[PDB]
Amino acid sequence: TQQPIVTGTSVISMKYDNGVIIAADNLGSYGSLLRFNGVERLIPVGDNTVVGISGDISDMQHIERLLKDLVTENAYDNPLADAEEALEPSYIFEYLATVMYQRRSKMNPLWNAIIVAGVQSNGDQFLRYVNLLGVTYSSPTLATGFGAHMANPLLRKVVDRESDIPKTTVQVAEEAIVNAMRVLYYRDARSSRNFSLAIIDKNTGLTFKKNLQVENMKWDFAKDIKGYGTQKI
Amino acid sequence: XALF
Amino acid sequence: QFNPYGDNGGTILGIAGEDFAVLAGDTRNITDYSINSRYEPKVFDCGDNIVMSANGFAADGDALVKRFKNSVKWYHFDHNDKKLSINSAARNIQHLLYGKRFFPYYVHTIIAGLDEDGKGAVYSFDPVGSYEREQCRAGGAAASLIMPFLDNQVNFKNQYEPGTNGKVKKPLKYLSVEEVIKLVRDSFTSATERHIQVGDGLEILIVTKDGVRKEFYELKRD
Amino acid sequence: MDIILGIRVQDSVILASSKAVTRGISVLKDSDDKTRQLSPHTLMSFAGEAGDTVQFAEYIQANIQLYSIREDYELSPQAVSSFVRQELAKSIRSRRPYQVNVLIGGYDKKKNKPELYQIDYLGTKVELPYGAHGYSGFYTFSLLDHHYRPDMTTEEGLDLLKLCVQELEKRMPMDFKGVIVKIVDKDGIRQVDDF
Amino acid sequence: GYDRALSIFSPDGHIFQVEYALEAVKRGTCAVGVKGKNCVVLGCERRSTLKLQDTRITPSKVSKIDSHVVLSFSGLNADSRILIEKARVEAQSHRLTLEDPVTVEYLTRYVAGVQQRYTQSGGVRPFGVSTLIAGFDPRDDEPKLYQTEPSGIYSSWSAQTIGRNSKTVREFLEKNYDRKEPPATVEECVKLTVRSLLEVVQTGAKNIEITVVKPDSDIVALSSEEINQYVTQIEQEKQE
Amino acid sequence: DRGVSTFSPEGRLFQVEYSLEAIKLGSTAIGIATKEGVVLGVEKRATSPLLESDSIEKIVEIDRHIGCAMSGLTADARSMIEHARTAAVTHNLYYDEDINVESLTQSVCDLALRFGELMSRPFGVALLIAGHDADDGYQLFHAEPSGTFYRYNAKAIGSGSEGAQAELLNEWHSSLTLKEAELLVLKILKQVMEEKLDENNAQLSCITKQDGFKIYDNEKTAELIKELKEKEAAE
Amino acid sequence: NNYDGDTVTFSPTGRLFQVEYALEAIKQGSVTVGLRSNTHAVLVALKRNADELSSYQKKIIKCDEHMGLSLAGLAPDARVLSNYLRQQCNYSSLVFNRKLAVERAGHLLCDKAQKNTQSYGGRPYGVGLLIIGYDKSGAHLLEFQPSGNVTELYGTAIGARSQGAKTYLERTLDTFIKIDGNPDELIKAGVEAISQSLRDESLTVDNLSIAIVGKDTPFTIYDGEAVAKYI
Amino acid sequence: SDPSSINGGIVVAMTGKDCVAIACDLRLGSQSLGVSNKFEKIFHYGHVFLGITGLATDVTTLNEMFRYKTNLYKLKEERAIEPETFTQLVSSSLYERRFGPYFVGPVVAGINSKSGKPFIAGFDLIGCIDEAKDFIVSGTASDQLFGMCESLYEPNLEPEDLFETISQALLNAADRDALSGWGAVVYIIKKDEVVKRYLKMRQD
Amino acid sequence: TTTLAFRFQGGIIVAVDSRATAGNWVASQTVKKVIEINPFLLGTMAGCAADCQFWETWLGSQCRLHELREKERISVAAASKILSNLVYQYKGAGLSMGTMICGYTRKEGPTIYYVDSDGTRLKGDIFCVGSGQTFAYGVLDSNYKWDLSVEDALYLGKRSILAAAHRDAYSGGSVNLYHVTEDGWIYHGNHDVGELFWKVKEEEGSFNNVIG
Amino acid sequence: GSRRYDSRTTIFSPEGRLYQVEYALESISHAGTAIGIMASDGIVLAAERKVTSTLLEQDTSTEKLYKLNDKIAVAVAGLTADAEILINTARIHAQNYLKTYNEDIPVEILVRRLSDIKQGYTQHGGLRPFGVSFIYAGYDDRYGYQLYTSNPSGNYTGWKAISVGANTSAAQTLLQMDYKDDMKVDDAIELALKTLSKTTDSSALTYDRLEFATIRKGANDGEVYQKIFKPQEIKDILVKTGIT
Ligand SMILES: [Mg+2]
Ligand SMILES: [Mg+2]
Ligand SMILES: [Mg+2]
Ligand SMILES: [Mg+2]
Repeated sequence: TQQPIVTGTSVISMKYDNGVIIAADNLGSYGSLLRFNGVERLIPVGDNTVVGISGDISDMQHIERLLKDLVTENAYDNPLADAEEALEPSYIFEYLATVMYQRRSKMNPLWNAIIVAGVQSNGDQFLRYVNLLGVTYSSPTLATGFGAHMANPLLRKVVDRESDIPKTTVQVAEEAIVNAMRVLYYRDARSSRNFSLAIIDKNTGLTFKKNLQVENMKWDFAKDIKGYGTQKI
Repeated sequence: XALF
Repeated sequence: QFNPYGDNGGTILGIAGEDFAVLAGDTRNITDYSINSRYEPKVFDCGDNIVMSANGFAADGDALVKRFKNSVKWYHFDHNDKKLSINSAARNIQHLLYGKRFFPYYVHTIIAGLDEDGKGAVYSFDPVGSYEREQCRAGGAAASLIMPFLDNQVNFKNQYEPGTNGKVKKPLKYLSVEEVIKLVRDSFTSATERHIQVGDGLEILIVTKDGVRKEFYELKRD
Repeated sequence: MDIILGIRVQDSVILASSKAVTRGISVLKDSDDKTRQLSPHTLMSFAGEAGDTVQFAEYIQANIQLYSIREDYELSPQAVSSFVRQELAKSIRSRRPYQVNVLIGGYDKKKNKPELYQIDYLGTKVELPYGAHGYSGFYTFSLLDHHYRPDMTTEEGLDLLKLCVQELEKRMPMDFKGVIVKIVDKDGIRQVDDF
Repeated sequence: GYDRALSIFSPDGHIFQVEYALEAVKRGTCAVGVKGKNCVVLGCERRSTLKLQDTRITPSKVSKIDSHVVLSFSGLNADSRILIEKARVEAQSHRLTLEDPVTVEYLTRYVAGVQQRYTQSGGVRPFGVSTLIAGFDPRDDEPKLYQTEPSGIYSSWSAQTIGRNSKTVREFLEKNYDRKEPPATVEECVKLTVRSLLEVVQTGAKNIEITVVKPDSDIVALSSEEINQYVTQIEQEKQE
Repeated sequence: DRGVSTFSPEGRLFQVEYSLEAIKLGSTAIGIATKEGVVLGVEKRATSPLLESDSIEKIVEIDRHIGCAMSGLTADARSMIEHARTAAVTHNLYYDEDINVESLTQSVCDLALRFGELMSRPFGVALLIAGHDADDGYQLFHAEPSGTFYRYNAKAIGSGSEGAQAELLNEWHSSLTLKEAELLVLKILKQVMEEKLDENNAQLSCITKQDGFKIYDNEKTAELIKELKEKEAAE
Repeated sequence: NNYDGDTVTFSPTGRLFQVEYALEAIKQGSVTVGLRSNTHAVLVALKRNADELSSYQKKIIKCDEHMGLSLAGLAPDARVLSNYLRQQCNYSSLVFNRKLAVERAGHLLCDKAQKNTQSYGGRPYGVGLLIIGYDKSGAHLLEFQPSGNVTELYGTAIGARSQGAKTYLERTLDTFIKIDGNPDELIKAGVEAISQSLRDESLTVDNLSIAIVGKDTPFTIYDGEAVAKYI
Repeated sequence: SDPSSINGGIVVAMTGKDCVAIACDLRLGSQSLGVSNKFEKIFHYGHVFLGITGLATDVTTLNEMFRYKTNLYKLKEERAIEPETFTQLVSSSLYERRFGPYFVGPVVAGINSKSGKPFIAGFDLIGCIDEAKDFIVSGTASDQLFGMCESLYEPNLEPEDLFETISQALLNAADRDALSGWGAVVYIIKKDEVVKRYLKMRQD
Repeated sequence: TTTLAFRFQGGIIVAVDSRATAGNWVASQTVKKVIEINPFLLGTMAGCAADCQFWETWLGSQCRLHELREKERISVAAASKILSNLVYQYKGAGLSMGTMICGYTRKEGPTIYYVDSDGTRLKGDIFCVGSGQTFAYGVLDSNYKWDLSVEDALYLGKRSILAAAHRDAYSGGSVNLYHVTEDGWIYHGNHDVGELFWKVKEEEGSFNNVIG
Repeated sequence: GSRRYDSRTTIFSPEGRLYQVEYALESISHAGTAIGIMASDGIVLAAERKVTSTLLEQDTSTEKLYKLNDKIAVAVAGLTADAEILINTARIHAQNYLKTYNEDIPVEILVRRLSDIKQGYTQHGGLRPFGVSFIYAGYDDRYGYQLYTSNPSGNYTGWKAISVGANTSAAQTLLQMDYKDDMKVDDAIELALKTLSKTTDSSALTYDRLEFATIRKGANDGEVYQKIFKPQEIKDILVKTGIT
């Protein structure tokens, strides 16, 4: 039995024609206090997988260490560690999914929601979700926390089903992700303006973007809003 | 609860 | 306080014919009022002509299917590649479920296939391992909507022969695979209309002596 | 399980135990014998939580019988009661205690004296001229205080016991379906079939 | 814990520790079991190099396992107490779970199973004891007589002897005991048991113990005078 | 001394090889498999005439569809039978079906090598496990203390094994009836036994799909013995 | 001599005699042959019988859909080791959704056998194994020895008179390695290889045992009338 | 469901001139129901006396335990245990059950055979020693006993006078407590004689 | 649930309903509540479905192991006690079982043992167990005599379940009948309450409370 | 491994004897003789101290005779250290029995349990047996006065008079000669001392080389008293019988 202390909010992601995109802000909240501002919640594993984690940050740092150790262990007695026997997104996910469920079954969960985004060796997009309960699911768009309520609706207007994935380019997909991050900044009280974004493409590989900012924000209309009903001044 |  | 259970919604349906059996289930996965996936299969081919679904809390459902699939694998190793009969699978699943009697798998399990006489078989389980063979069973969120419709249409309950003064019952008979799929599709469209956790897509697994065939149908996405 | 009584007289111990076994709003049985013979001259009646009562009584019976075989010798009622008390005294601080109250009626062959012991589930032992467990005592103790004499015969004891059962049948809320009466004396244990 | 495999196979296929446990039995005082038509009698030798004994308190050779079953033995005395204790516990445990006393076969099968377990368990040596187990099954009037030995094998006998000079008394019983017509009465059965011990014992004074078991938990041990009467009667008939 | 689980220079476990010598000293047990059933027969070999031979239990039921005969240190077989019976019933509980004869034999053989420095020594007994199942039909297995089991059409174990096995080699064919097999076990037992064969010092049994595993009465075997003697004198 | 009482003792020349005696048990065992191309890997095993009334001892065991082995020596030890492999293959699938690499399979067997050669009380495994499999890096063949030494090979053979088959494969190396996309021809080469280890006896229908795994072929064993094709 | 006040009862101990007194009531009940009027709460191991109030099962259990321990003490030491030593033994034994205690209020009383000094002591349920020159009280009417002892007691009382003071303290305290009474016993202890008296008191 | 079994001149009658409920949801109308342990032993099931079904099939395995080991069919007393000693080990864990072990042996004769999950084990001639036990008792007791015929006894057991099936909301579906004799148990069919009620109402003239 | 250095204490000889028990008995045969004699109105325990030194503190010494409870005592023959281990166990067992049943332990029960412990060391554990033989002298209300002996094998037997330790062969012959059933305690005291005086390996039997004890009903009315004799009391009883 836990309670989360230092937390990270929404992780959002989607598939596009050649790969996957994933994003998450750089905030580490301490309840209502916006305590830490330099927190990286996207963690790459190899050159073909990015694990995005929300929820308790101490448990996130534990998971980082596990993934870091997994890369080391895979390299042992493995001449093809950087080739055929390299870590796949599906291997990394299933490992985490096993751990999450084992921990919930021992009534001592890792208080997280995790999205494993990556590209398989055969070029297939991988995008799957797992959380503190050991619940897993996959979809063309996946999001945690407020992202589930506000990002998914926006991202699903681009990729509403499987057949929309080949029609969606990396430019369109990234634009939707960046737009979703702005909406979350407007409406999620435990979000920050600064965020990271990662693209795993089957051709161009892993592109990790740091220190992005929400921009092109609409605030001007606020000046006209006066009072809460009758008040004219 | 159960199924009786 | 940490609550180890959750409700992933959805509903499943198993019907047994004379020389076949179907196990259907919607592909929608939810938590609370949010959709997680519009296509997340929960009806699985486990080998030896056994299809299985464990609806309810998806984590416990996946864990159970995963363990049964593994149970089939070891049954082959330990008993000279002997085919696991549907009745033997059912008893095996009871022990899996009851094994966690004091921390249950929160799932309504249904399996389907053929018995050792080549006839259609559906077995249904409660969360803690009580099981029973039936011609007909709906499970999950919309079970209460679908099941009485099945009683009426599959087992011809409350239907009497016209003009016999309610004395002669409508005779029982096996349904064709075509007629069964019609009842499945109508059951799921009706459940989709009146249940918020049911929709998106319908996936049916049909089991005959030839093997396991699949069929998919769209459902309303609201 | 509800009514168990015990009366020690001049030359014997008399145990009366209700026959009713009730679960919910149903009397499942009306001929239940709430007693076990621990040894030829030692009898134990019992009452309390369902399941625990019989499980405890039989466990004690087995242990006393084992002792009898090993030593080819019958333990005294005082020795048996002490053994039973210690078991209950261990039990009360267990993970799940035996919720069983007992009366041990025995005839000591060495002393040529009857002996009645009352032991509750906590392991609280007392030797008495007359005893009861549960709500029975609240009627029978005052009645026996008045009518009991130490030099009574077995027949006088049975009439005194009839007087208790009548009072219980008059003023008790529950129907306990009468009692099985057993007498413990120098000649061993025997049951009164017509009560 | 001490793990050593003490009981092990030798090149010729023998377990010497089990066979040496039989030698301990062969050293032990003679014990004999004879079953009649409606009774079983257990006779036991007591060596007479021990005077100044207190027979009131000295452990008796025949032990009650339950009110209906008895166990005599030959071999190491200390070892026998362990088997008897285990048997007595199992007898009460059987009454507790089955709500019925043990059969003589069941009790024998248990005791033999214990003896066997010590022939292939690490850190332990076999029991230097062979037993004769006799009695009557609950609500049954057919006499039962079984024998066990250190190896763990057990079997039923019409009559049998174990211990020192047991081959001599077995020789006697083999020609004197008729299968078609066993000792019809208690007296006949006791006499044949005493006769068989008199081939080996020495004197019929305080050297012979006799215990008679009858149906429905009817067990009684004979006193010196009662046994001496059989000894006196047999010797007078012998001089012929 | 030396380790219990030690290899000899030839590449064999000393204790396993020595246990096989103990089995050669054991009483003869013969099994014959046919398409109508499997027959199991044993030499009782009472050490003395006072011993009640009907108490000698060297043929044993494991389940309704599986039987077992033994030879060697027969006391060692009790825990093996106990394991076999539990394995058979446990499998029925988990899978609502009869357990395969081979799977049962494999479960028993897994105990065999669970010894060392687990139990202190190998078993000193060989088992003939006979049974029937729907898949492979009537089967006869020979389970040794080495942990190895061979399936056999016919097999003899015990003191007169090599002589009886050579006889079974000639006599066995694939079209044997159950009655022919019963007589063949009696015939070969009578040849290798020390004392003269009769209904009291030899026991027969069989397992059929229909009636399951059955130990024969002394009255039934006595008639088969009489039938056997008449047929040998008839030519 | 004085240094062969247990596995924990070194000889003066630095030898482990109990391990060498375990190795001897393999030499007494019936011959089994392993070989592979780039697409498939094949096991061929000569089964042995007690007599004409007995069955033929099964030499080949399946470990997963993509892996399995053949044995030579103590069969119960092979059962223990093959069961361990089954569990490790199965652990890899359930936890990582990943087919166990044949090379890791060998490393795991090496380390399990090793622990039994350095500790008091235990004993070395008395069996040699030939593990074949098809994983993400193509076809593989391993030779396991109970000393702990595991060796990846193109082809090999273990058991009695295995030198005859091993010499043949050493000559045939350049031929059979290029039998790609042709199962029956790779088996034929294996059956011809094991034939070089035969004396007085020949390959019959219930004597020969063949197994194969490859690119679009799950690990499958052929016995009885299914191997009559290759005689 | 308060273990210390289910059965009821009281013990009181006093010192006098070259003597000690210990007294207890005889009641054993189950809350309102009086069950036994013969239940003595004072025991002795050699010349050392121990009174125990509280939960009756523990009173009996501890008596049996201290008999057990003092018997082994005597065999090994080849002498009877003294009050000062026994007091430490009681304290040790009670604190051994610190987080699952015996629900008792023991009271040691006796005269040291070597020095001849009168000794009394009291304990809480987890073994905290309460030594006192004057008096020790325990049980369901401890408040009443404290009041009676504090007013009635005076130092250096003779055995015959001490008897009257301790008896009157116990009786009048017991009469103001519902769960105490039903008879009483008083031990007067001198260097080498001990007198035991049963008191007449109201039986309600 | 409603289950009964009573002892009489001609052996033992055992009767049960076939309804299974999850709260007010009728989950099944076709549940087997009688377990066939062996040709001479029966067991009835009431309470938690899984607990009863799992532990009584387990009981059957323990009875099979008994007759293998002892070369003799297990007594009804011994069989019931294996079950009662099992549930007693789980006492407080939350098992919910109300069972009746019914059978015939030579030494005992026809015997019925009530065994429940709080460890109670009772030998007796008549028992009714389940949510509708009181309704079954009402009809059974008022019409019970020792000298009932096999025909009348079978009907009374059936009629008692029907009475409970009618009044108790958590009982119904169909009646399953068994008769236990010296030769073993005999199945006397599945009787749907849907048809049985009207058949009984018409022929018997009872159930006047209902609109005919 | 360690197998090389294992003596295997719990095994049989080819003749079916327990090596270590036989050798422990050989050890005990060199120990100072201890005699127990049971009379109708009490029991005598007499024991010879092992070659005493003149500077040994005799009065505050305990080598042979130990008290188990108020009703039971033992005479030791063998390793004293071993005996004390067994004595403390026996003392605890007697108190467990009293605690459980509120009755003093019957003599045989205590003897059996202590003998069962010794048996355990001969059958399992791989440890050496206790090199100790006891003579138990005690009373209970069932059998009255009782004498027992136990040895390293764990086998115990009851006696009217018995010797353990050195020269038991000679000592048992002398006891068998002069013992009779209607004997009194005071007569048994004389027999015990006379027997030691003849079987002793010393030149002359003196008070400083003896331990002595009686268990009489010589207390006031129906109760048993244990008397472990003081040095001066042994000196007096030795003069009173005319040995010195
Ligand atoms: Mg919607
Ligand atoms: Mg009380
Ligand atoms: Mg008062
Ligand atoms: Mg009052």
